[PDB]
Amino acid sequence: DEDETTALVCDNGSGLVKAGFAGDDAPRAVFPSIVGRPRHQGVMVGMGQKDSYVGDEAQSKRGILTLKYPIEHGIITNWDDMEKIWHHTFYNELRVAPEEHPTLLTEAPLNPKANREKMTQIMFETFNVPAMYVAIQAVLSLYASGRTTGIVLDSGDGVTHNVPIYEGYALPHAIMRLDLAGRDLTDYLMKILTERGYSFVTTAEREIVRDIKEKLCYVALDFENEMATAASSSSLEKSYELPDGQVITIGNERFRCPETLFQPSFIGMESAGIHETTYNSIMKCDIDIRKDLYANNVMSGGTTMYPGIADRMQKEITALAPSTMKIKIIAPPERKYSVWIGGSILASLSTFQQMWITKQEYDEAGPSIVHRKCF
Amino acid sequence: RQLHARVDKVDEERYDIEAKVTKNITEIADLTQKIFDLRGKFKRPTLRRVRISADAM
Amino acid sequence: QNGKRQTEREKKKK
Repeated sequence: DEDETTALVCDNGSGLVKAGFAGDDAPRAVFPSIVGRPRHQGVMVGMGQKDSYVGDEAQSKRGILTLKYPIEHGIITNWDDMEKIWHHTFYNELRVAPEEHPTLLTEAPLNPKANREKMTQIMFETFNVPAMYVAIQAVLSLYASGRTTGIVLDSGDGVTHNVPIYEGYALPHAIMRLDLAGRDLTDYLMKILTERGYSFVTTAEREIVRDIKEKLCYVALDFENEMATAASSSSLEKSYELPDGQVITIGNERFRCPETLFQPSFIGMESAGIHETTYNSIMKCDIDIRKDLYANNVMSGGTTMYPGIADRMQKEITALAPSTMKIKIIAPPERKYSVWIGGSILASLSTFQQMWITKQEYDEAGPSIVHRKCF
Repeated sequence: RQLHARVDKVDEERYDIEAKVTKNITEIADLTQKIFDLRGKFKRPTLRRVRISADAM
Repeated sequence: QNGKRQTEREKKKK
């Protein structure tokens, strides 16, 4: 349907998959990384009804489905379900055949090896894609943001990777990776709202809480002052409409959940928080690198859309940083949608045509080729 | 010798072309039944010989 | 001290 064998770009995370073609500005479609399955016995006959549902089908029919995510903390653990998600992504909504297009997939630099290897195998064996590449999330964010140097703090649904990059090169000894993510904030919000009389323990309830989080929650610039008021007055509560007509209001819980990014102890995690790890990613780099990383804190990934987060991340690191020097945050309206955007940019670069793995080299090496050719 | 190389290549390609046709035929057969099931979904409530004996008896 | 592609590859070649 395209006038060129443009690469397909699929930003497959632990949240939603954003997909479209290289050279465009935006994904053609977005899909929950979900395969749904009925938890009930059918009663009426000739009702259609699938054994399993994919993406938005799984979410739309969720009233009686248990919903599973094949990707956890950035890694595919269930590749049969990813084959279904990709079939849907490519043939039902983008309506393209990867057999005629190179495909670009994304991951964090320390994502366990099985992820990129199984992603490579699925696209070469079930879709028979002519070429593959698995790209770095930080690289993709840097292209989207217009930078070659900076800290990419990618606090999304799966993991926070936090990798410093200078002149387009990794500074791997300074990756302050953290097992704290948007999915934990969602789990925390389900629990804290349960305490308000609105229990959220089932799949339908979990999807509702994620929707509540995305629309009602924030981190603010000053937690203690924000809570001093939110805990004292109803003036800071915000309502939300649930699908069945219930109305829930959230007070200080509205920010106490999200605050776990700065205070991980709220969910039992042992961590300094995302702002200290951002600071250390800069500090652990050489002294002639530090000045450029301080001036370029690059925000990407999920959770970047919480009110007060860009302002707060700059405040928290500038407060740890030395005086005289200027410390700055980069947080464009392209935040979180930067990995997909970077995929489009990267896939299309003329210099990247030497990075793509072809369905030639693949057959001689097998999927393990991804560890020889990508990064 | 060129012809032998050409016939060998053409049948390799031919197999894939025939397989591609087969795949689209298969999709039509599958789509057709889904449509038939949906047709039954709305036609079913009236597929009866009705209201004759009601007056005859 | 004491693959789906292999199947299709074979079909077209056979």
